[PDB]
Amino acid sequence: RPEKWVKGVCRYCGTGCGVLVGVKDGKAVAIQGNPNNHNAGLLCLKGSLLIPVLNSKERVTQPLVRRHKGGKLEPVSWDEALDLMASRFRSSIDMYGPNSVAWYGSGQCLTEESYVANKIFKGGFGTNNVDGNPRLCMASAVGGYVTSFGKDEPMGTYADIDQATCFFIIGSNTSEAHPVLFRRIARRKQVEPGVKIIVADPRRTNTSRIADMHVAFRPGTDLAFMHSMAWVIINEELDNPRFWQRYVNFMDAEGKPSDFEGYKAFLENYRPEKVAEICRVPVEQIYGAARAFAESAATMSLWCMGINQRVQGVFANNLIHNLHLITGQICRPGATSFSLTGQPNACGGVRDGGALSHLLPAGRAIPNAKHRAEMEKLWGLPEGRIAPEPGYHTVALFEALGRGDVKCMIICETNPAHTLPNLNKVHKAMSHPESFIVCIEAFPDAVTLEYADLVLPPAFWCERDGVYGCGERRYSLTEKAVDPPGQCRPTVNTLVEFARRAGVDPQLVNFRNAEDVWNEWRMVSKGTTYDFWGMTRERLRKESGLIWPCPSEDHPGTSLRYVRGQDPCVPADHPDRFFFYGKPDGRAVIWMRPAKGAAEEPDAEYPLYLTSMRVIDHWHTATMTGKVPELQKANPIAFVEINEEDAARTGIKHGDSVIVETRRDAMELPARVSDVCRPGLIAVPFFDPKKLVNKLFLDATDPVSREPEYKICAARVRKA
Ligand SMILES: Nc1nc2c(c(=O)[nH]1)N[C@H]1C(S)=C(S)[C@@H](COP(=O)(O)OP(=O)(O)OC[C@H]3O[C@@H](n4cnc5c(=O)[nH]c(N)nc54)[C@H](O)[C@@H]3O)O[C@H]1N2
Ligand SMILES: Nc1nc2c(c(=O)[nH]1)N[C@H]1C(S)=C(S)[C@@H](COP(=O)(O)OP(=O)(O)OC[C@H]3O[C@@H](n4cnc5c(=O)[nH]c(N)nc54)[C@H](O)[C@@H]3O)O[C@H]1N2
Ligand code: SF4
Ligand SMILES: [Mo]
Repeated sequence: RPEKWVKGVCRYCGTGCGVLVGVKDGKAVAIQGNPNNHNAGLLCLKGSLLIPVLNSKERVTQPLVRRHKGGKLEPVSWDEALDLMASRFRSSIDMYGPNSVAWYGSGQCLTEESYVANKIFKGGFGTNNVDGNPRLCMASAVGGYVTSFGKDEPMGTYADIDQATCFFIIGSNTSEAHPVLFRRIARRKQVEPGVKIIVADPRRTNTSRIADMHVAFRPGTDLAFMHSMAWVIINEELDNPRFWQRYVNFMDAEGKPSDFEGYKAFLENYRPEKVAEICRVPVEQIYGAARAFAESAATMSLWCMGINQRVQGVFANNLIHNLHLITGQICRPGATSFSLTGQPNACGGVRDGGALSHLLPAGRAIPNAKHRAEMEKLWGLPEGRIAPEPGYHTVALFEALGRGDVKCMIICETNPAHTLPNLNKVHKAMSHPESFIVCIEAFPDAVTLEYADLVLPPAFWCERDGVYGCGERRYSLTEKAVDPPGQCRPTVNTLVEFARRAGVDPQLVNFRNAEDVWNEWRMVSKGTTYDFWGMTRERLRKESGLIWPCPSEDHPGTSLRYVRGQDPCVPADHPDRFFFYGKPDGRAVIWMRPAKGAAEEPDAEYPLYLTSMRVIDHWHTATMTGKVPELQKANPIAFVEINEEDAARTGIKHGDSVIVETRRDAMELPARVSDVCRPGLIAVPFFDPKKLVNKLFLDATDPVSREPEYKICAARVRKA
């Protein structure tokens, strides 16, 4: 049994379960749920089996160098490693200017690592080449929220699940991707059997088995589906005029102001009978979906990659918001429009802290001259040091690296050789013989390390302290539970030593530890609509998370954003009960987004939709969950899901080896034949480093958020 229990957060999903880590003689021996965090002491199996990961010996414990392109990683000292790193970076800026260097990070870094990296790069080096994996994930949700509400992140919280009466769950396999969360939704329907659940997803997954209605639409036709719901809502007088006349503005197909009648006329392009043919669904599912959504006392939408990993991701996020805006199912307990975040710290670390190429900390933006002044002042910089132009977004970043525009790059806590789309093209880029790539990486089996020129050994997870901000705006702290192995070091300290050594002004990285950097970041937030000044380390050790806005030490935090008398940002004497203060007139915005499709659509030559998905037993590239023997008893290897009736008609039997082929590559997989995939669709997981499916996917990006469309491309299938 454990001697003591150290409070933290699950290293996995954006559910952000609180965790308590039992240790004895400086060794983690047991894990349980934080009874006081939102998850109430529960953890899925992945969480429950984190100790063998934490305890694994197959770990990167010394710095390593690759002397030459295509050589072996050999041991180097931290001292030699650091000097190398700083000299290359500095020399590169010296020769070619700061846009020759870049940071590529992740919503798995602690908020403090991403904050310090973001600062070193944007303020130290003078480049906005800071990006990271949430570009590939949540950037559509950010676009959707900013264009609809004028501020990022949901206005609701997980606690809204306990109070919803209808759940519209689209582009989300909640059961496999947010298991504790899916249980809270399951529990809700079980408490109140009257609750309706609508699961919209081209696949039929476990998630749908608690659903009253499963809408298995044709990939890429969900926009049309959601306009059509709106048509049914307005047509049957189920909308909420008192809400929308006061709190909403309308924008037409061209983004010019419009009105309710324009909305009405625009929708006439999206009648149920027409849209049912397009979506390939019975028409009664549209009426069904729209009525459930609108007649329910409280409606909550939840969505994830099926909506965001899409050239039309921003628009699809807008369409989900339109449903809530036209009904006023929002700013109310149980009624809210709630984007699910995948990673544990995409929200806290990358979106809120602004660690993307076009962003600045705490809701500020690169193009915005006043915002840069705000930051030069806060970071004590000279005037005009923050570059006025966005850096490379992710796909354009690795394209930059391929042309040699970006010469030096740090990849931190991500596996881009495994997880970027269009891998053959990326791999060529990562092989630029004149590039210098530094991987900060814990597990030696990450495929990306095959490209590293230098590899640094980080402290993993609760081998050091730091903050995670999950999908519901909870900031939760993880304390230090064990010493890291070998020569592993907290990345926070690594970054500082890196910046001092590369000539960055040391006023800029004046941090001994994560506590220091958290205190400055509290300051940078103060008086913005993200203010978490009230979240001192003292409170975060005592509490199992606080939810922002949280502007002072006696503030409990905020459940409902935009609501008078619940969100400190809304003036007590604001004339009305709601205030979408992210728009200049306090009104949220319904957008008339034309419904299109995928960037690569099926045709005679490639007749099938290919999609890619999450599996419950493996987390992403499986460098962690793959260390846990019991997590292989279901899914050891990649497979392709094929539809029963597509299989019948083309002679494919279950278990059979087939080639899946797209324009970009071809690859053999055992076929798992069923009704999971609707007809015309095939699906693949991406956990297998021996089957790198991103070789198959195209690269095409939403033009506004620059998210890739991993969810749809055109494939064909053939018996091997
Ligand atoms: N076990 C496990 N859990 C995880 C993760 C993990 O790796 N493993 N990773 C975390 C992260 S970072 C993320 S981003 C989340 C992802 O969580 P999810 O987005 O919930 O999981 P996905 O399987 O990527 O996609 C969800 C569904 O979107 C569907 N979809 C495909 N095409 C379309 C379409 O045209 N429209 C719509 N509406 N839907 C479509 C797919 O069929 C898929 O079933 O999971 C998080 N949690
Ligand atoms: N085809 C397809 N591809 C996708 C998606 C999809 O739906 N389809 N989903 C996308 C989405 S939403 C996401 S979030 C991305 C995720 O893609 P990635 O972030 O590339 O996947 P992970 O396996 O989480 O990589 C995390 C890495 O961090 C390393 N690591 C763990 N702990 C530490 C630490 O303390 N320090 C350091 N330095 N490293 C550490 C792990 O060993 C691992 O190599 O994948 C994207 N890729
Ligand atoms: S649902 Fe996510 S945060 Fe909760 S224990 Fe499971 S993997 Fe971890
Ligand atoms: Mo993600």
